[PDB]
Amino acid sequence: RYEKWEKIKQHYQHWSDSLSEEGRGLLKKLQIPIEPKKDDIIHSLSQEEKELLKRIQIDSSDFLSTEEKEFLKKLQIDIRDSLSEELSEKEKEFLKKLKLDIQPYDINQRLQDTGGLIDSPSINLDVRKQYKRDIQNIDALLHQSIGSTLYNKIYLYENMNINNLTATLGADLVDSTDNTKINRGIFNEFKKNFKYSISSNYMIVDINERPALDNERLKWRIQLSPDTRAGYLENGKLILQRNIGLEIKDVQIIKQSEKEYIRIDAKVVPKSKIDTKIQEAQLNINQEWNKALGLPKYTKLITFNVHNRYASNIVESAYLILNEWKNNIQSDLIKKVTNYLVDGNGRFVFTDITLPNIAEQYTHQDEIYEQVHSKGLYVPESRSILLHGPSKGVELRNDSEGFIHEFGHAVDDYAGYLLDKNQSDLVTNSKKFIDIFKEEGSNLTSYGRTNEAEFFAEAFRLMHSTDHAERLKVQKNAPKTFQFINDQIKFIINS
Ligand SMILES: Cc1cc(S(=O)(=O)N(Cc2ccccc2)[C@H](C)C(=O)NO)ccc1F
Ligand SMILES: [Cl-]
Ligand SMILES: [Zn+2]
Repeated sequence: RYEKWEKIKQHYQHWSDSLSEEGRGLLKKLQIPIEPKKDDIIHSLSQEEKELLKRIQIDSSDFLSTEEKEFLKKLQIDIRDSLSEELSEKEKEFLKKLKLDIQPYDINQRLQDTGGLIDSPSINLDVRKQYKRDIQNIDALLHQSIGSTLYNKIYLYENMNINNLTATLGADLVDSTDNTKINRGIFNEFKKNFKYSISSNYMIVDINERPALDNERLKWRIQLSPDTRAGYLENGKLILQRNIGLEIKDVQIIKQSEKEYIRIDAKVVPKSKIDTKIQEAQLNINQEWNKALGLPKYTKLITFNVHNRYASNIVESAYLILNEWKNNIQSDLIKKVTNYLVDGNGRFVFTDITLPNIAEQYTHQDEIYEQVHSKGLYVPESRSILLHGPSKGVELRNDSEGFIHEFGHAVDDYAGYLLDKNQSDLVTNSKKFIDIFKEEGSNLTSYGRTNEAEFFAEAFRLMHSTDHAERLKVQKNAPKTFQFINDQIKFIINS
């Protein structure tokens, strides 16, 4: 277990000795991201914003993560008024702005979120530039390769949560009848299209395998290439250069300490090699689907924006998502709306970076607090559908159903466009549907209650569910909405 630390240490001996105090501080920052301090955030708030925050039901919000909710709730307690022991519209906007300022400074998370596209205007300019400087300086530190003397004499190990690659499959990976076992069925789906993988940040790996901690059932075993650059962090730990490619050599179920884990064997290869495979796939899926949809042969509609560790599945699931899409929506509705999207250079974007870092969003969303990360998104200004692979939509079974919901937004767009082409608007912004929403808006899904646009898209998704039960359910519980959507569909195919 410890017999190989010494020769890695000696290999990087000069490198470790020549490390500046600033270099060391940088590596330390990379390993331990800087959390926000409660008192710092509290003191920065005005007296009215303090009074507002302490009245807000934080757990009610839908855009705040678990982590962000807990931190804010702790602020509420520390803020002390007279009642202290010895969501609205105003409150939503406040929380959306405050969210941006309670994020820890996390270099590896910034790289993963952006997929290396660190110029993406998804964070405040000042911290965005600081990330850039740090990342550049880290790249400069990681200059010594593992070399021909050691690349095939060691394995590098990493434990990983399944939710990092796929939170959808991750919800069922563990056997529900026995948590020491892996669900063999869910295992097969995870492994099926896992052929390659990309690291856009700095992998922190060990020379000897280490016990998995909470919620880690994936145990990576990695061989580097001679050219792979790295740094020694002592204690048998390495930090690897960013932007490296990984070919998946084997995925197997293994037993350790009477618990079942998933072994992932991977070989480091040039990232350019993997990116070539992705481009050929984008070239292929576009040629295939232009023919199916009857689009011009030169149309670029489908785009792969992938940069992270489950890369091959993002590509392959695009074929599956679109097939289900074509199978559950009538062909003539699909042709009309897709052509409208294409007419505005709209895209179907499949990605494993967070959606605020997708150009088809942030180009038309300067306000960072108005930017959105989710499983799926539709942006009318760019007429694009965005689908985020790794995440898991709350109250949403799979990616295909998410996509259909997003296509509902597109249907919403085109229908409203047909009513008035130069003064274009959403059909859900018309008084007629607003009235329908005010009456039936609470009769479908919980999220459907949010606004007219989401109610429409939810009603649309459910109307095209493979479950013949759910369709009837929408007709019964939201008859006016059901009728309205069918009316728009008729309006579209006759246009
Ligand atoms: C139910 C459902 C959700 C999403 S989603 O990606 O998860 N989503 C809504 C949301 C996000 C966060 C917290 C709660 C809800 C986004 C915002 C959505 O409406 N897409 O157009 C996409 C598609 C879909 F059908
Ligand atoms: Cl093994
Ligand atoms: Zn939506």
